[PDB]
Amino acid sequence: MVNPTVFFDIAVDGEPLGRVSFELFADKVPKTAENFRALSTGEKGFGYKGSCFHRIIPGFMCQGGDFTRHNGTGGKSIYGEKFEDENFILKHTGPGILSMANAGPNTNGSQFFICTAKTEWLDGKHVVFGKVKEGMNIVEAMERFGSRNGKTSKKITIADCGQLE
Ligand SMILES: CCOC(=O)CNC(=O)N(Cc1ccc(N)cc1)CC1CC1
Repeated sequence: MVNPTVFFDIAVDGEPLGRVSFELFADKVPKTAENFRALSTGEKGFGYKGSCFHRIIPGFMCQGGDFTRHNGTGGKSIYGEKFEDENFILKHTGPGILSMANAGPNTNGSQFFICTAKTEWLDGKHVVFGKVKEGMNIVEAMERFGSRNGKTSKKITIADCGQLE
């Protein structure tokens, strides 16, 4: 019944910054929600802990989840390397939207992005599966280490992650 909640504890070159928590819309995109949930707990023996936000563009989005190549060329899902676009019921309405990154139709893995602006042109192309619940102020703090081309001026990591009540 109830939508799961996950947290990232963010660090900036090793220094604790704060926590971001997310509602995962399991009621609408269960397969996509379950992937990100599992990768956040690490329960399949791999996932997000210790990985970085490799690409951050202020006034656009923070991208991470590439735990295999650390630079945006990698990652994998709990279902195999890639998995289908589940649906496009949810839209990119504004800051805080959590959505899957991809390389074409039906190429979801582990990489994800947190919107820091409305990104409506991604509607129907990237699967929206969650949203920031607490710690949008921490996402805005992160965003300040990004740049126009998305290279970060400091190393933004998920020092820890998991599932909350
Ligand atoms: C705002 C979200 O932007 C994207 O997902 C744009 N594309 C990527 O980030 N890619 C990187 C990527 C690679 C593998 C996966 N699973 C996801 C993204 C695709 C590159 C051109 C080939």
